[PDB]
Amino acid sequence: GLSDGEWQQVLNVWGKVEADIAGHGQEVLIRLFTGHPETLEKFDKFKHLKTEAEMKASEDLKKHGTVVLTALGGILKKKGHHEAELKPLAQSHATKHKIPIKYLEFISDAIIHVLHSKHPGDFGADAQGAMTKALELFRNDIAAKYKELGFQ
Ligand code: HEM
Repeated sequence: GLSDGEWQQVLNVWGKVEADIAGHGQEVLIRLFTGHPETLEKFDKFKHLKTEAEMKASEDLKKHGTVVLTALGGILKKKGHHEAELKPLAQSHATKHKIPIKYLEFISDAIIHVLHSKHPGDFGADAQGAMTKALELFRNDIAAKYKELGFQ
């Protein structure tokens, strides 16, 4: 649950992402894969990437970063009223991709890391607080759907 002022902060931060969605999406995925290499194994189309240089050179990885962040942005713009948008993603991630909730924690922290890395000094303490709460709400509503499905 976020206040109006917190949502305003989230959507202000998101304007930074929308100015370069592919570059942000690329770096989020690279941070996830390099920090948590077990996550790479869930992607049949990226498991061939052995080095970060290959990850950086991959145009398909940048494309997928755009898909991921476009979906997240659509959810965030709903300010918590995201049941219709979140349900298919919870279902596909539990039943088809088999993504444990832990990996959604990993990517949430990776988003925070990338924002500080690309906007040092321009991602303030209030903005970090509000973005963190928004990603927690996203993860928590996914977790509720995971429990319904019995997925661990
Ligand atoms: C911010 C969180 C995330 C968002 C919004 C997101 C969004 C999406 C979207 C929109 C798709 C394509 C449609 C679909 O299959 O439902 C996708 C595919 C996928 N997601 Fe996620 N995702 C997230 C986190 C993750 C994480 C943490 C993992 C794994 C560590 C992951 C693994 C996958 C895989 C395996 C695919 C299929 C890729 C394919 O072969 O083309 N997702 N995701």
